[PDB]
Amino acid sequence: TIRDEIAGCIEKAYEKILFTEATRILFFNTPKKMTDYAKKRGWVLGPNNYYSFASQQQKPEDTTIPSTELAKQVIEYARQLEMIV
Amino acid sequence: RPANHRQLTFEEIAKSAKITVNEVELLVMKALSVGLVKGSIDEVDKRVHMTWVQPRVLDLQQIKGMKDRLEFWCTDVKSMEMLVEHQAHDILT
Amino acid sequence: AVQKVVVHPLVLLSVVDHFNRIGKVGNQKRVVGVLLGSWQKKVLDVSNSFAVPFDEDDKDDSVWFLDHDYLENMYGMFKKVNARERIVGWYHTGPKLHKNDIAINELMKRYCPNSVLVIIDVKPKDLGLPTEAYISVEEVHDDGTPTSKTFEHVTSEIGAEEAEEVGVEHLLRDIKDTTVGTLSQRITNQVHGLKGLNSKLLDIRSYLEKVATGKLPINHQIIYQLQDVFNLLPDVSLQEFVKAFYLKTNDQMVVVYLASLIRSVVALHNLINNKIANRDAEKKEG
Repeated sequence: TIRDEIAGCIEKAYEKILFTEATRILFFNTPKKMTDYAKKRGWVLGPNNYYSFASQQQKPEDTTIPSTELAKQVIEYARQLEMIV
Repeated sequence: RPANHRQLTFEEIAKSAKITVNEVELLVMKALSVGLVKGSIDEVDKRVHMTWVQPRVLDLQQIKGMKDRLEFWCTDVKSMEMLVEHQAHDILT
Repeated sequence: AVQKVVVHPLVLLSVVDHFNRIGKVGNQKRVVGVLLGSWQKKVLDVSNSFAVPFDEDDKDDSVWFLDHDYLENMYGMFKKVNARERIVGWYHTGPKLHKNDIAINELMKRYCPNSVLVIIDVKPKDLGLPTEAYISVEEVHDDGTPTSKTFEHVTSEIGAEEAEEVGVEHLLRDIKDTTVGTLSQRITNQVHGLKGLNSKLLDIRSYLEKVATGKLPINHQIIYQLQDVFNLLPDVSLQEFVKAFYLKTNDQMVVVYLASLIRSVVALHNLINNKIANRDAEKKEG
C-alpha cells in the first residue's frame, strides 16, 4: 500500500526524475519491477528518466453542465418562490 | 473545412493561390472590398480569421449532411426541452 | 411596405360565423370573404370584415367568382355608416394557399393599392399562432424569370381595443393561471421550445420530402442561401462565451442578496405583528 502510494503520487509534478532515486524510493535496484512500473504505469523508460506526459481539461463544452445545473438550480429557486400550494 | 476551427494562416493561401507573401493581403482585402468574405486579419502569424462562407449548391453529400446535422440539432433541442418541461411541469400544473 | 398587420378578434369571429353560414351546404366550399381595415402607418390596422360569394369546381380548377357589385353596394353601406372605415384587402379560410389564390388579389388590386390577405384557420388544431398574412411582391430572378409575383408574409398578431377588451375578457371566464409575475411566462416557456420543435419538424420533413418528390424541387435559390445562413450562425465557441458566466454570477448576485436580505426581514416583521396580536389577544381572550 506504499508501493501503489508512490505509483499514485508519481503522476504529479515529478516532471522528470532520474531513475536511481526512483530505485531508492520505490524499491528493487535493477528489477523487473521497473518494467512493472514503467509499463503497467506510464512514465516512459527513456534515457535515465521517467518522462512526464501532459493532459488537459480545457473546460470547453461546459459552459453547459454549468448551464443545465443552473437550469436545475434556478428552476429550483423559481419553484420555491413559485409555491403557492 | 467544416467551419469550426477554420482560422486560416498565410501558408495555405500562398500554396493554393501560388502567390507570394506580400500579395495575400491584397488578395484578402480585395475579397473584403467585394464582400465575398466577412472576416478579419491578424498579422503576427498572418492568420486571416474566417467568419464567413459562400452559400453553395446542395449536392448529394450536402443533402445527406443537411438532413443528418439538422436532425442532430432537432433531437438535441427536443431532448433538452422535454427535460425542462418535465422538470418544471407539475408547478405549472 | 408593411410593418405588421394588427388583427382584432371581431374579424376572426366574423370568419367563424361565416363558416357557420356556409356550413349547411357542406359539399365543397372554402370560406372566402373581404377584409376591412385602416392603413394607419407602416403598421396596418383591421377593424371589420364581411362576406363574398365564391365557388370553385373540380374540372378545370381555375373557376372562381368575385362579385364586384356585392362589393360596390355593401362597401357603400359600410362607407355610409362609417367613413373612417375603408377597404384594405381580403381573406379566406386558408388550410394553405393553393394555385388559384393569386387571382383574387389580382382582381382587387384595383381597389386597394396593396391588397393584403389574411390566412386563418377555423379548426384550432394549430398549436401555432393563427391569422397568417401575406403580401404580393416581385423578386425577379437571376435565372431570367420574366416576373415572379410571389406573396410574402408580413408578421401578425392580435391587437387590443378598449371595448373589445370588455368583450373578449368577459367572454372567456375560463382560465387564468397567470398571477402575472415569475410564472405568467413559464407556460409560454414550454411553448417556445415546443413550438420551435414543431417548426423544425416541418423543416426536417420538408428536407426529406424535397429529395423524394417535387422531381428536384429543393428550392434552388433559398435552400443554399438560407441553409448557409443557418450554417453560419450556431455560435458554440468557448473562448469568452464561457466568460459570460461571471456576468451570469452577477445576474444571480443581485437577486440572491435582495431575496436573502429583504424577504426574510419582511416575513419576520409579519411574524412580529402576528405574534404580538396573537399573545395580546390571547391574554384578553383566555
